[PDB]
Amino acid sequence: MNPPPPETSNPNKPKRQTNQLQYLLRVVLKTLWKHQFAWPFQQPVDAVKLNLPDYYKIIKTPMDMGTIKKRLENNYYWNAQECIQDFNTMFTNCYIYNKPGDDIVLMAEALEKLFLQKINELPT
Ligand SMILES: OCc1nnc2scc(-c3ccccc3)n12
Repeated sequence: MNPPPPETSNPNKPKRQTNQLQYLLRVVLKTLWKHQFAWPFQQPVDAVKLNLPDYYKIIKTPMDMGTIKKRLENNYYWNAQECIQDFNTMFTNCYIYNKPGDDIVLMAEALEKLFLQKINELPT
C-alpha cells in the first residue's frame, strides 16, 4: 500500500514567484532530471510496483523530483530555501532507506554533488 503522494498545490499556503525559484526550475531541476542517475527520483516511490513494503514504514517525509517539478510549476513555494529543503529531504530519504555503498545511494551521492554545484550560486 502506498500513501497519497505529497501535495503539489495547497490553497491556504501563500505562493511566491522569485528569480531564484525560476532558476531552481529552469536550471537546477531540469538539468538534474537529464542525468543518467535521475530516473529513481523522477516520481514518488511506488512501494507496490517496486516491492518495497517497508519503504513508507521508514520514510515519513517522502519527496521526489516529480513532486518538486510540479511544486515549482504550480508556484507552490514561498522561497528558494523551501525548494532546496525538498531536494535535501529527497537525498536524505535515500540515505535513510538504504545503506552505504548501495547502487541507489551512489546515484543519490552523485546527484547531490551536482545539485550543490548548481545551487552554490543563485541569481539575485
Ligand atoms: O533501491 C531502493 C530505493 N531507495 N530509494 C529509491 S527511489 C527508487 C528506488 C528503487 C527501488 C527498487 C528498484 C529500483 C529503484 N529506491
